[PDB]
Amino acid sequence: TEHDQSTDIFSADGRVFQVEYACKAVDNGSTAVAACCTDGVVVAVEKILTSRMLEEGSNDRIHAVDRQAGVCICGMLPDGRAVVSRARAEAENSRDVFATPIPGSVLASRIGEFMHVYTTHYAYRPFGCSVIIASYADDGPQLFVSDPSGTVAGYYGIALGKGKTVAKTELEKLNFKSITCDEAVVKLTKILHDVHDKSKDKLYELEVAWVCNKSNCVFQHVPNDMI
Amino acid sequence: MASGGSVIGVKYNGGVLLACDTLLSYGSLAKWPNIPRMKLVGAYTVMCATGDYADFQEMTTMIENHVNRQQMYGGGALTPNEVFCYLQRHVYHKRSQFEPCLCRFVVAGCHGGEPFLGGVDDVGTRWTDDCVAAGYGAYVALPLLRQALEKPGGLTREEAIRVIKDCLRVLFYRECRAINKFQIADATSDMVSIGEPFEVETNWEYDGFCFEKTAIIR
Repeated sequence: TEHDQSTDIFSADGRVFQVEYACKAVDNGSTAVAACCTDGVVVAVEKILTSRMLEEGSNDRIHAVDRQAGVCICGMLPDGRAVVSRARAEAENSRDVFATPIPGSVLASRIGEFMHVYTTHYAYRPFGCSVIIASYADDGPQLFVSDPSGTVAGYYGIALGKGKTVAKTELEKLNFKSITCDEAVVKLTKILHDVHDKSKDKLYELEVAWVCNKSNCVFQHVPNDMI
Repeated sequence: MASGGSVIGVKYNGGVLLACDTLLSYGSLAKWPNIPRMKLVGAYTVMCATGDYADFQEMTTMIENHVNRQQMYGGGALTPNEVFCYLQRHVYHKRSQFEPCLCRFVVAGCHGGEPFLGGVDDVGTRWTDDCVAAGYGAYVALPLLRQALEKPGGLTREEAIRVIKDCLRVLFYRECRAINKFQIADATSDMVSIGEPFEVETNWEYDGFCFEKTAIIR
């Protein structure tokens, strides 16, 4: 059992255990849900509060990466943050070098590539976050997840973290051809309030952002009067 | 080597005006008569320059990007004074590498009901003041704006427009590489707005300009 100490090593079954373990961080972190709608994308996360004396806006999991794109970090927050800075450099690169807002599929590709590389060198470790990518550039509304392996997949709706198996069951009852950004903000908030465990995490708040036709395709936290 | 001519600016009670023409030249050729030379930078600020248009494009791009990125990543909206400071540092740096920005900038804006106006030249010299100019503006316009501002208590918006237009008219008369087509930006109430192009009325019909009096040989 020396085969699980570096991520530069296959196990005998063809697994990379350092990457499995990092995925376990994510699966024990807080629950986030997202929905790709007709007019945009909505993300909602649940912040577990470590203290009643935090200012509001502390330990934000949702960050803007470009005028039209944002990420929600699920898993370890500072790991997630290093991923946010790369995502911004990519987004900036695309405007600087190619004169275009980055497409959502391309930004997700580049984030994956980035997370993948810390899965191959003895000297580094995998990231301990998944990153939800929400975009609305010339390719329309897109929602991608990258994970610690560097796998990237597009979604209509999704849920990560500890609540994720129930949240997934409720996200299945939505209708993704009709639903708008306004309806989703309501429904996703209801799902985070129901999968919340009250025994274990007494202090929480919800964070919620969006990029829609309302917001003039700008990624932004939703105005706090809509929960 | 598309190049812009004169820029001028003046402060009045409540804000500041910046003006230029819409022409890029190449040497003596008037190559593009319909270029908007003024650039909005952030929420409060507007810039223009005399000189090499490529060097202006590059420098305003770099600046607009710092300003927009800083705002989007949680560091607030840079003010005219801050934008101006950052500009002058980059102009200076490039001069110090012997790769200068061959432009002369005029920057204007309005934040906290306080209007800004300042200049930066291509070796990094900077100054603020009630009237700034670049190009033949500095020789032709400033004597008029400065005379105008001598009045005590300052200028109303309308008196600032009148004197801006008289300067425009003299540039059009005495600056070779110019055209009768101008825009004015107005910083006021914490925001800038750029007007549609306009033309000034000129005079060509004096008796001393007639054919017989200007004839070299009678």
